[PDB]
Amino acid sequence: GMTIQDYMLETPVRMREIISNADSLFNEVKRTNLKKIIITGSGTSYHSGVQVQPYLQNLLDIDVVKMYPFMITEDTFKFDNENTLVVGVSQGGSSYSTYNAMKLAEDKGCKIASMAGCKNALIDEISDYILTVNCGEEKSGAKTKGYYCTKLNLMLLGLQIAREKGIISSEKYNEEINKILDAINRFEAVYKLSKQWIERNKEKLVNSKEIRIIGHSDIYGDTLEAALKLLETMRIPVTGYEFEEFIHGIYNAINSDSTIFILDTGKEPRVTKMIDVLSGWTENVFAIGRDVTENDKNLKIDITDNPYYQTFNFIVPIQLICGEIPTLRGVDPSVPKDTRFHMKL
Amino acid sequence: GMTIQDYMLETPVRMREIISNADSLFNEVKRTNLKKIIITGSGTSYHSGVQVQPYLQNLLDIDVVKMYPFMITEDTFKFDNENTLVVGVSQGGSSYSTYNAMKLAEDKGCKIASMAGCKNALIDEISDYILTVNCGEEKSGAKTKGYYCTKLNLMLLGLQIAREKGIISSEKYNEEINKILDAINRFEAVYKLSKQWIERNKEKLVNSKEIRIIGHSDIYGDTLEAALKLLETMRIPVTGYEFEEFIHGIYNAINSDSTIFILDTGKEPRVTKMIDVLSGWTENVFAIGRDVTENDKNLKIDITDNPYYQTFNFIVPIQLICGEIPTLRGVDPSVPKDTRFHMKL
Amino acid sequence: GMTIQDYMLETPVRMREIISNADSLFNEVKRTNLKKIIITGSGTSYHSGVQVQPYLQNLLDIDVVKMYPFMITEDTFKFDNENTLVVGVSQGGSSYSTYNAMKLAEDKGCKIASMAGCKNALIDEISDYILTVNCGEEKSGAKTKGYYCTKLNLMLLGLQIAREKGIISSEKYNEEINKILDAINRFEAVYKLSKQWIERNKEKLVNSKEIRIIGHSDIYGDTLEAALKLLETMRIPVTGYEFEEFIHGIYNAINSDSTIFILDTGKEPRVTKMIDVLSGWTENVFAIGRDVTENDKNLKIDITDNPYYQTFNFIVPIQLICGEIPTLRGVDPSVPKDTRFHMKLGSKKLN
Amino acid sequence: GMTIQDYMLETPVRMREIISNADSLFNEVKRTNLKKIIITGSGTSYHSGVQVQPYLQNLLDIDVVKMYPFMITEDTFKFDNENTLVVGVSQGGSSYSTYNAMKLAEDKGCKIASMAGCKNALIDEISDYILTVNCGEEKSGAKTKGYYCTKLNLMLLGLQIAREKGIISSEKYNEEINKILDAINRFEAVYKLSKQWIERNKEKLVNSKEIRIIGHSDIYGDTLEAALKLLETMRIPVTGYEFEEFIHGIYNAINSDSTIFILDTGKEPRVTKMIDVLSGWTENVFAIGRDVTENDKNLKIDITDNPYYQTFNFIVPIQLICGEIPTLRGVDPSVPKDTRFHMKLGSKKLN
Repeated sequence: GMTIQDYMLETPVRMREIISNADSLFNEVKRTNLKKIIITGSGTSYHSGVQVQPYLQNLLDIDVVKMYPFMITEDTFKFDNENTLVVGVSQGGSSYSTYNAMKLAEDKGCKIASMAGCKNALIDEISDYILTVNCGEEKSGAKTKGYYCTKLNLMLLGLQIAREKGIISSEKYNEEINKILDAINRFEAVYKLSKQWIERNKEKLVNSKEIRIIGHSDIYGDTLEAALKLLETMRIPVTGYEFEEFIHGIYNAINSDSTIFILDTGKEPRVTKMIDVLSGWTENVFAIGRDVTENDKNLKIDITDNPYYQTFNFIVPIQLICGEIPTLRGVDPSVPKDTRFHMKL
Repeated sequence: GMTIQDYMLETPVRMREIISNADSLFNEVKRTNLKKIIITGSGTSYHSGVQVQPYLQNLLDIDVVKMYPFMITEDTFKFDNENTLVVGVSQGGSSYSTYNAMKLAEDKGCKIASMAGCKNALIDEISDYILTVNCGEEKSGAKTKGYYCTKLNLMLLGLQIAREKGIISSEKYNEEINKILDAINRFEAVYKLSKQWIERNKEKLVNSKEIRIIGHSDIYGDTLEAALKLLETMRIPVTGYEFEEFIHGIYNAINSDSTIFILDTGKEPRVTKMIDVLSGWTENVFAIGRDVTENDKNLKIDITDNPYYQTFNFIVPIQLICGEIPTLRGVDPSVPKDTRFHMKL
Repeated sequence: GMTIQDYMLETPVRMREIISNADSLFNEVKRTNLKKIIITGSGTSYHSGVQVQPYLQNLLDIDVVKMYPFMITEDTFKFDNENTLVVGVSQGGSSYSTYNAMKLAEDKGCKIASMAGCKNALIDEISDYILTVNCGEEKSGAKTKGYYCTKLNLMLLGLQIAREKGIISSEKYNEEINKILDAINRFEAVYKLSKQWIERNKEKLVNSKEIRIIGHSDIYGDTLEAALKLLETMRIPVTGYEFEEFIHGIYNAINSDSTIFILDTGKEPRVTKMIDVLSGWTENVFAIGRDVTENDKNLKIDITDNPYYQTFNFIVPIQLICGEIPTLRGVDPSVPKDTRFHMKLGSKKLN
Repeated sequence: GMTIQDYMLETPVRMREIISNADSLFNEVKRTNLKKIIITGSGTSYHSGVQVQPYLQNLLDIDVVKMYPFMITEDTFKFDNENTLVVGVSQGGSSYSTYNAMKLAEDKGCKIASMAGCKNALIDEISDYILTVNCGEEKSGAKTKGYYCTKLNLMLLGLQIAREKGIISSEKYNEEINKILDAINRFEAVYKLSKQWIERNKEKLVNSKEIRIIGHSDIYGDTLEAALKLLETMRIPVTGYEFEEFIHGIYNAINSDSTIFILDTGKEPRVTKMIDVLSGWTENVFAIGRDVTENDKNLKIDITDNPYYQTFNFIVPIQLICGEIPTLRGVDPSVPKDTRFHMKLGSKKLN
């Protein structure tokens, strides 16, 4: 069967085709009168909204919010709703959580868009703008390709609107696309170095008992996604945290059996002190970034320095762990623990 | 020294005095011209905003949002900011994360309020409205009292504004205060039943290896807080989840060593099926609520049925676990792992 | 069968209830016109007045004085006493001494208030304001809970008057309630440390022959109360003294069989020298406080710096001694020596 | 020293590169005026045309035909051929047969395009459009990568023309690229399952005496290519047949020493009966497809239902046999029998 690795390796070409299809895909939605955007989805789809919302709030002149579908209630839609676009994100396209939140928004007068990873998605039937993430089929439970492609599609929605409404010129739009292409171009080199790093640290990774990931606020969504994917495939406790929030009590639970991944974006001068203190408690601290100290446990990757587009390179190493290490712990990472779990609920 | 239990047991009288002081405390802030409220704080303070924001969005006619301090950037303050009230929440009153977010809001023209648990808090120096949570000193790392008192203070801010602006009449304000008092009045009975339940399940609780808490969206903030406090005191992996989000992949990591607390608010008809499926994988599933099946592992507590004010009773059992069980696992739950951790960072 | 320890442990719950009921209980009395307050009662009731009078004198704008009932006479009321409130304090509510003093006060035109620990108290009969101390029943001859709840009740009276009359703002009232709550919340922690200290010093305490307690003026009433409760339960000579007064001759009677408890509030720089001099005469010196030296005999407890609210914690250790040590000396400390002593003497004439 | 397997495994990366470079590569040719397309080449190049011609005929509005170079003559161009594009296909880029056919076409006024697997190909010399198949060098006599990348290149030509001329929308172009990408992404998974199937059937495969492949018409070009590559590497008789044509007399030559590979696309309801009849004559029947019966001899691979894009997966197993089994039969399958065969015969006259 197709593997997580297969899907990661085709991600660059899918992203380039998505960029090429953007003028056609967003030609209608860019022309709407918008005063607010709400991005909503469950699990990995929620993470794409968490990750890209800061970029969009920086780019656009309207409020851009992300919300779990459970947070969407009638109280979310008290004000003007005619100029609110609700973007429902679901790669499989049939999550009832997301469908239900979109249906409530529709009943309240909102404009509705869908971002599913297939044509004829369930969520498309209640959508005004079918903004398909054209990443192709991904028949693995641990989606990787789809995550990257969905974040990209959300950014292109922003750029397309920004250019149409005059926020950015045609040239600035092109400059940003070029920066995105620069990030995509680094994917395979990051993948290769990650594979080598995983091999060097194979024994400790295979013995992982519980994992925590510490990231910068600029990659908070990716930090949550890395955690969820490790949880689903390693099948042990895994949680993602922003650096400052980790300082607020999480250190209390660290012991010699703890594994910690530090996603170092270079914006936090206390990272070295954190690595030291944690290394005093566990031997399983691994740092990932452009300027980490080179030693066996660390992965030095030349990630684009743009704080937004680094999202297209940073968690590749963690996603490769999900594809490689579970197979050494008696698990096929693309098949869930219980295929009938959803049917049972 | 003072214990978590000591602080929980005085929570009712502190809440009643807070209610009594509200007309005086909120007399100035209720008179401001407000178009938006942002509640921000770290860790437990963030959880009070997560928990109460739905109540406030239901009550008021303006947008009410909660945000981690790391999410607050210059892009948060693009629009009109003169009518935006930023409420910085910090029980100790000196968290730099929260102070920094408030300072950025102040520099951008926002109205600033503080909700600290002491007079002369660091955050009060940059505040226009010092809205002290008058809960008294709490010299434990695992705050309980302060959490309840802060959520209460946030609700009273809402009621005080609502009444002044004509959203609710004087009588409706009184009706809501009465409902809050009804919730406070149930605290000791919930505490007593919780203590008995903990004693009955002592062996399994003491042997906890990793815990997950599953809650309803109406108690999502409390679900996160229960998780953080167990983490800090039990010193093992602990994560809180909303029910629907748990269905999106978290079940994959459940095994025979997993402990699961289900906070059953009675609004989810699939809870019984969830308990069954999980019970098939682990013997450590404990359900808490008004109508749970009575058996040794479950705690049936007559929580107020109001979906907002249930916040004053629901997690008492979990907070009592934090006070009692760590002492059987070689830990003083009021003292952190490393008293010098913050000084080291 | 409730013990002294049971009643001590109940005290924080009752105190919090009293605080929550204060707006109701004091709603009428706070509205009266007052130019003087006299607090009067016998024994432990007297001590509650001794202890809280300073707080009240500091808080209010009218003279607040405390007096033994035998001191109350027609000469106490020579000029206009229409604005004088006599607060009679009696936990059982039927002390004739106290009843008689109140009765004379009202004859001279004073307003009368009662603070009994039961409903339908004899003293309520002649009272304009029934300011019941709602601490519940206390079937112990050695009252503890009732002492704390009566001191609290007196403080609340002050606070309620102060707010009504404008001496303090509503927020200042709230702040003071919260400080009192901060003292009440330390009670259990102090009790636990007290129990460990007693166990560590068990032998010397069981062997007690005669005791003296030396306190700071801020806790003079509590010093007198601690001494009376030890006397009643240990059944040996026990006397309490303020620090300065002890210097005025009491040292002459100290010998190697003397036991001394020093309640060190941290405001007296001569305490170290006092301890050193006395420790040269007796091995039975026990210091209690926030910053006491490391010695098995000393009890380090972290009590508020507030000179008034420390009253809710300081003597907990001594009351615990009253509950625990007499049981090792052939006494049930909750039962007096002679249950018919008052009957044998007879009562004084009820006016 | 790159093997057939190395070149097969490189194929998805090269195909994705070609797809991303399509807008650049086909930008000029898509703009020409075309009324007919003739695709011509020898051997594997011929097969690429046989395989993709149906797709192209379905996609475009002009006749698309494929022809062996020997079939191209002056009679091929009797009327106005200004709008006829001859696409010469040659991976090495120097087949005289192909070069000569292109040369005559242009003499009659046709537009000329080349599809060589190297830069500066002999055939590029007379080409108006150098539509290089950018698959990289393939130093194997048994080409695999180049076959897949040439078929893709031909499909892209079609898609690029179709979009430019308005037959398909921009989104429809994008959708078709994504379907092709969906086939390309299954290549590795199919390779892995193929390798296991070969290992399981190793003995029968090593003992192969003569082989016939039976395919559906949708994969007729791939059936012919599979047969030629087995012939070149296994060095025994090998012939490929469409299903219906096999029924027209080929069954007469089947005996117990015959090996038969059935490429089952799921569109032929008689396949089960075919397998049953043939399995009665030989134990060497191997069926390959999405819904094949459970037998060690069968290879179940989940290939798209799309009759055109399945071409990127179906013959992977057969090419893998070409790389692996000849090594167990004394042959390096990447080196021909006689490296100087073409030299010994000589070339035909280059026009």
